[PDB]
Amino acid sequence: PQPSRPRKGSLGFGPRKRSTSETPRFNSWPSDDGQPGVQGFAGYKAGMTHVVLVNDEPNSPREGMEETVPVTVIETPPMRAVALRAYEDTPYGQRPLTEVWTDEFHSELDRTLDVPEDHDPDAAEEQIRDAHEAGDLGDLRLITHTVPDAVPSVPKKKPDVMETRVGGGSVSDRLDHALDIVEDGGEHAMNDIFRAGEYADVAGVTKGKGTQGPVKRWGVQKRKGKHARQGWRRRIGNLGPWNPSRVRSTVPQQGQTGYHQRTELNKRLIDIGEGDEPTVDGGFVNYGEVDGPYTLVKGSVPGPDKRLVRFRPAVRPNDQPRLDPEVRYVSNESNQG
Amino acid sequence: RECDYCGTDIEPGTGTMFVHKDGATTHFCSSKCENNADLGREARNLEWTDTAR
Amino acid sequence: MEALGADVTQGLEKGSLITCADNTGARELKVISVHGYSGTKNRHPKAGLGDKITVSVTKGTPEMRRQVLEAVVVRQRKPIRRPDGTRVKFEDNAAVIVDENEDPRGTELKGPIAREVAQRFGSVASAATMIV
RNA sequence: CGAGUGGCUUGCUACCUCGAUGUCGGUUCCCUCCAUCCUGCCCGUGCAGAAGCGGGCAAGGGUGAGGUUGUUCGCCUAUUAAAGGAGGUCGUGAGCUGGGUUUAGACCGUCGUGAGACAGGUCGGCUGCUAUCUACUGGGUGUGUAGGUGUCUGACAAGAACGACCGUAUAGUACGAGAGGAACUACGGUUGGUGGCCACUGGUGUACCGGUUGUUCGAGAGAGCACGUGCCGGGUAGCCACGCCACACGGGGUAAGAGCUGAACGCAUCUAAGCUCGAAACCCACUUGGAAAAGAGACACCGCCGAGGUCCCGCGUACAAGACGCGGUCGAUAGACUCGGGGUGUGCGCGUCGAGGUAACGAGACGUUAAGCCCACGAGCACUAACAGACCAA
RNA sequence: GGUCUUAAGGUAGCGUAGUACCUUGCCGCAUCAGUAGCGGCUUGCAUGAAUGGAUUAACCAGAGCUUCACUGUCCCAACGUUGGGCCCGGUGAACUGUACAUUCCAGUGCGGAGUCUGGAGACACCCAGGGGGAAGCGAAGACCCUAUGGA
RNA sequence: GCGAAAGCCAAGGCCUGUCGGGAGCAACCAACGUUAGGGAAUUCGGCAAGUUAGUCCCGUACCUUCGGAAGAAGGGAUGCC
RNA sequence: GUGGAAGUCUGUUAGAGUUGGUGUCCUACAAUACCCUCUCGUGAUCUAUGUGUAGGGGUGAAAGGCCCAUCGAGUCCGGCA
Ligand SMILES: [Cl-]
Ligand SMILES: [Cl-]
Ligand SMILES: [K+]
Ligand SMILES: [Mg+2]
Ligand SMILES: [Mg+2]
Ligand SMILES: [Mg+2]
Ligand SMILES: [Mg+2]
Ligand SMILES: [Mg+2]
Ligand SMILES: [Mg+2]
Ligand SMILES: [Mg+2]
Ligand SMILES: [Mg+2]
Ligand SMILES: [Mg+2]
Ligand SMILES: [Mg+2]
Ligand SMILES: [Mg+2]
Ligand SMILES: [Mg+2]
Ligand SMILES: [Mg+2]
Ligand SMILES: [Mg+2]
Ligand SMILES: [Mg+2]
Ligand SMILES: [Mg+2]
Ligand SMILES: [Mg+2]
Ligand SMILES: [Mg+2]
Ligand SMILES: [Mg+2]
Ligand SMILES: [Mg+2]
Ligand SMILES: [Mg+2]
Ligand SMILES: [Mg+2]
Ligand SMILES: [Mg+2]
Ligand SMILES: [Mg+2]
Ligand SMILES: [Mg+2]
Ligand SMILES: [Mg+2]
Ligand SMILES: [Mg+2]
Ligand SMILES: [Mg+2]
Ligand SMILES: [Mg+2]
Ligand SMILES: [Mg+2]
Ligand code: NA
Ligand code: NA
Ligand code: NA
Ligand code: NA
Ligand code: NA
Ligand code: NA
Ligand code: NA
Ligand code: NA
Ligand code: NA
Ligand code: NA
Ligand code: NA
Ligand code: NA
Ligand code: NA
Ligand code: NA
Ligand code: NA
Ligand code: NA
Ligand code: NA
Ligand code: NA
Ligand code: NA
Ligand code: NA
Ligand code: NA
Repeated sequence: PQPSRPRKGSLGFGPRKRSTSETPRFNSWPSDDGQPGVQGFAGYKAGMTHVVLVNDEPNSPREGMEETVPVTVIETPPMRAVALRAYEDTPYGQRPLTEVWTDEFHSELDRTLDVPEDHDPDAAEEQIRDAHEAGDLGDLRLITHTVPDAVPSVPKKKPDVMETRVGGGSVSDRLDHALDIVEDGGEHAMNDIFRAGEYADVAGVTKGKGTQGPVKRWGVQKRKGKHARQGWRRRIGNLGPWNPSRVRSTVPQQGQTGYHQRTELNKRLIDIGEGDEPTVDGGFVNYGEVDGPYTLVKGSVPGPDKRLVRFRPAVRPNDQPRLDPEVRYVSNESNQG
Repeated sequence: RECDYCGTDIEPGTGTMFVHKDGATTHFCSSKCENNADLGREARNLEWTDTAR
Repeated sequence: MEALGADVTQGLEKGSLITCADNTGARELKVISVHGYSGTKNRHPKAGLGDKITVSVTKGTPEMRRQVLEAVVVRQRKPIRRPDGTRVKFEDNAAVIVDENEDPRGTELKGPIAREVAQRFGSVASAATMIV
C-alpha cells in the first residue's frame, strides 16, 4: 500500500545556498505602537551556560519555583546610529530618499565605509520634511554599525553595518526622535531598546557545514537492511519518476548546508547586564572571556561563537511580557569537562 | 548538593540521580563517577575523590 | 493528559519486555501499544514513564498469562529530565497493571515509583510504597 | 427500467516496438487527482443530551505500527482524530532487492508406449556500463546594465511552517424520569512535521591518561609489534540526538450555508441589481531567495591620478577547485613560554612494610605524590612569524 | 448395484503430503494477532508397497518452524579509522558519435517528440554531485509466430 | 603453546605486491571501530554482524541400531608471588 | 588397566574442496579474480611424472558432464562461391 509520510525537510528555507551577507537582514519590522524608538540592536555570540530562575509564568503550576534554563551569552556593547535614512512611497514600492549623517565617527569606521568629509545634513533634513509635507514619506530607518573593537574576544575591528527601522508615535515625532539620536553621535545601547523579560526575534547566519549529503541536509533515510550493504548507504532511491522526464527541484539532493540566514522567533531576554557575571571558568571555548555589556538569551541562537546576531522586538509574540525575571543563579562552571 | 560518590559539590542544573532496586537514591555529579561505581570501585579507594581526601 | 512535570525520553517500544510492579500475579509484561500515540512511517511506537500502555502478560500465573490488559509505566532505565535540570533513571523498566478507571488491578506496588507518575495516576500513586 | 461519467480491473482489437522500451511484489524519493477516511465550516435527522446516521463545501495537513503470505489483494491484533482511494511506462532495477515469475539440475502427483508434458506442487539456481547531451541540487568565471565603497528596494519565486490530539477549569453544569452527559472561552501538556543550537543528559572521541596479556630491545627504566587502538578502564574539545530552543494571532475576499433589503409577479421571495456574515481551503500577515526585473533599480559618501580592488603575508566565524570572512607592527592573526581552565588517577627513584626463604631472592602495600603524564580551549605576553613588495584601476 | 469396461478393483501402512484442485479445509497448540510450523481429523482433484510402503538412531555448507542467548537487522542514526574521492606534477586509454541541440508545459504525429504546432522560459562558460530523461550504452529478442530452416 | 596454530623475533631476503605532491583531508564509496534506551519491531528469511570460546572439576535429558546421543544442557575454577 | 581399531571426531599442519556474503571486481589484477565465511583433511584421500582410450568415437559415482577459453556430437582444412 505504501504508507504515507511527510516530505523530508522544508521547502521554505530555500534555495539552500550560501548567504550573501554574513550580517543578517530583517525583512520585517515591529508595528508602530509605543513611543518612537529604534527597532533593533546587535551583538556577538559568545556561548552557553545555564541560569536558575523563578517560575515567572502565572499559569504554571510551578510559578514561583526554582527552574533551570539554558542560556546563550551574547556580548551587546553600545552601537552607533551614524545616519538617518529616509524612504519615499512610489508606484514601485519604497525607495531611499536621502540621508542625514554626522561628523563624529568611530576611529575605525573607515575600515568599511568611505566616511563622509563633506555632507549637507540640513538640506537632507529639508528634503525629508518637504516629502513628509507632501505626504510621500515612507518609514524611517537608521544606518547602524557595531564596535567589534569593544569586544576583545572578537578579532574583527572592521565594524558590521546594518540598517534598523525606527517606529514611533507619529511620523513627525519619530522623525525628530531619529534626528536627535543621530545628531549626538548615534551612541545607544541594549538598555535603550530592550528590557529583560521581553521577547525578541534573533536573526543570524547559521554555522556553515559545507557540502553535505541528503541524509544530513534534508533528513532522508540511510539505506536500510540488505540495501545498506549493496554499494549505496546514503543516497536516495531515485531522482524522480520516469515522467515527467526531468529532476524536480523538490527532490532532496546534496549541496551547501549551513551558513544560511535564519530569523528565529520569540526569544525571551532573560537578563541584560554588564561585567563578567556570565563568563565561564577556563573561558568560553573558542571564544574568550566576557566582561562588558551583555545579553542573556533563552535557549539557542543561530550561528557559531563570534558571529554577529541581530535583535528585534518579536513581531509575532505568543505571550505577554513578564518583565525582569528573578535570576537566582548563573553557572560559571567551566565548559571543558 | 553533594555527589553521593566522590563528595564534591554538584553544580546545580547538572548531574544524574540513579534510583536503586530497593528504592535507594544516589546522586552523581558526572558520568566519570557513575562509571567508576559500576566498576564496583568504592570512592574511598580512589585518591582523586574528595571522599578519600 | 496532565503535564508530567518532567521531560521524558521514551525508553520503551512496542514489543518490549518489562517488569510488572505489583502483586497481581503478573511478573513479565510485553508492551503492545501506547495510549493516544500515533507514530510515523517506519518508526516503532515508543513508550516511557507516565504513559498508559496496552500490554500482554508474558510471564506469571497461568490464569493471568496471555491476558491483554492496560497498564502504566512506573519506572524506566532511560533518564528523564526534571525542572531543576537533573536527570533521573531507574534500575529497570516497570509498569503496574491498571483497570478502566486507572485503579491498580493489584493491592501492592513492588519497588519505587517516579513522583511524576503521581500527578497523573492518583490511585496508583496512593498505593505506592516508595515515591522518588 | 432508463441516461451517463471515468479509464483503476477484465475482455476485445492488433495501431506502435521483435537490429530487446529489462514484466511481479517490495523498497526509497518526488509531484499530482478527488469520487473526502480524519481534520475545518455547514444541511437534514426516525436531531433531548452524549453517541450516531445521511448529505454539502473543501485536497491545507494527516492517513501510522505489527502476525501469516513473494504476494497485490486480503485475513487478523493492538493503537488511532483517521489509520481514504487513485494517476505518474500497473512512477521508480544506467537506485536497491530478487521472495516470486522464467532457462539449464532434481523430486512428487497426473498424463503419455516413449522422448516428454501440466497457469500443478516443490528444493537449488547470475543482476553489466568510467555520463557526451539534457534535467536538477550546490559551487565558480566572464560578459551586459556603464569608477568605487557601504546600505537598501522588491518585480517575482519557495513554504505546511505548521498539522493534530489529550487533559483542566467551564461542569457533574445545560439537556435528561434516570442512566448518562455537552459547549463558548481560558489554560497546561503530547504527537507529527519544521528550522536552529550544544549550558544540560547521551554517543563518539585509533587527541590523551591508566591497567594489563604475548614477544623483542640483557634486567630495570623506557619502548615497538599484535591492522591499520593487542585487549580492557576513563575521556577534553568538536561533531552529534536519544539532548535543548523556537515555529501565532489577526485582518481581507469567498465556497457550502445562515440571513438582510428587494423586484420581476401590488403578495411572497437570501438574488435578479444591492447588502451582512461565513471553511483547516484563497489573499495578506510571517520565514527564505531575489538587480540579469533588457523599464537590467534606489540612496549616501569616496574617487577619476587616484577611490577602491587583486596578488602577497599571518589565519579562519568559511571552505572539495574556485568562493567567503578576519588580521597584517598605528598589530594579539598564528606559534613559542607562563598562567587559567580541563583529561587521567598518584610517576622515576629512594625509604619503610612484606607471605616466606640460611641466603639470594620476593608478588605486592604505605610514604614521598591531588603526584607523574597530557590537552584540538581561554588569558597574559610582540619573544618568533604577519616581512619585502608586486599589480590593476575611470 | 445388494455385476460392467479391461485382468484385478487398493490389502499393511501413510494421508490437506515436496503428492490435496476446492484451500488460509476443520479442531487444537503457539502469538496481542501465525495463508507459516507442529499434532489430530481426513471421503486421498490425482497416496500405497523393491515404479518399493511405513518408519528410523547416527550424519548433513540440504528444505520449513519455535525458544534462550546475542546484537546497529530495525526504531534512527552519530562519531571515528584506513584507502579512495577533491587540488597539484608526471603518465594516459576506452565506450560512444546522421545532423542540429538552453529547455519546460501542452498539443499533434505510425497511437511513447530536445527538433512538428502553440505558448512559457532561456546571457555565455566552467567545477562538483546523485543518475529523472535521451523509450541512454551494451547484444540483428532467448518469449511468440513465420520458413515446404537446422540439430 | 597440544601444535608444522596465533602472535613477537632471529638467520637470510626485501623496502619492486614499484608513480608521486598537497588539503583535519567536504559530499559520496570501499574496508572497519564504538554507539545510549529498546532488542528481530528489520527481512522472503536474523541475510549481515554479533554471542560462545582454550584447560580442569562437577554435572548431563528425549531418543538409540547400545556404538551413540555428549563438548547435550547447566554449575564452578583459571593471574602473579 | 592395558591395547589403539575407525571410508571416526576437532583441526586455515600440508594439501584438497568451494556454502553464504547474492560483498569487492564486473572497458577487471583475472575471457571465472580478491576477501571474509564454509567443507574434507588415514582415505572410494590428495599429488608429480610417465603412460593408455579420439570424434557418432572416448571418458563419464550420470550433470548431456568432460575430451587444450571449443561439446545435445572437438578442432583444422577441403567439398564451398
Ligand atoms: Cl533502503
Ligand atoms: Cl501499536
Ligand atoms: K518487442
Ligand atoms: Mg549487490
Ligand atoms: Mg563542555
Ligand atoms: Mg559535568
Ligand atoms: Mg516499512
Ligand atoms: Mg529504458
Ligand atoms: Mg466535491
Ligand atoms: Mg496538495
Ligand atoms: Mg511500474
Ligand atoms: Mg506507486
Ligand atoms: Mg539493472
Ligand atoms: Mg531507472
Ligand atoms: Mg552503472
Ligand atoms: Mg529464486
Ligand atoms: Mg522459495
Ligand atoms: Mg524457487
Ligand atoms: Mg598498530
Ligand atoms: Mg496440518
Ligand atoms: Mg508388489
Ligand atoms: Mg516553441
Ligand atoms: Mg531478430
Ligand atoms: Mg523455444
Ligand atoms: Mg529435424
Ligand atoms: Mg545499543
Ligand atoms: Mg517480523
Ligand atoms: Mg515488516
Ligand atoms: Mg551468518
Ligand atoms: Mg574422517
Ligand atoms: Mg576436519
Ligand atoms: Mg597422468
Ligand atoms: Mg537434462
Ligand atoms: Na556495489
Ligand atoms: Na559493499
Ligand atoms: Na526506467
Ligand atoms: Na465512459
Ligand atoms: Na529496436
Ligand atoms: Na518493483
Ligand atoms: Na486534504
Ligand atoms: Na500483512
Ligand atoms: Na516500463
Ligand atoms: Na538489476
Ligand atoms: Na523492480
Ligand atoms: Na475569512
Ligand atoms: Na544590475
Ligand atoms: Na500407484
Ligand atoms: Na558431505
Ligand atoms: Na556498526
Ligand atoms: Na540521467
Ligand atoms: Na580393554
Ligand atoms: Na569462497
Ligand atoms: Na563428430
Ligand atoms: Na568448406
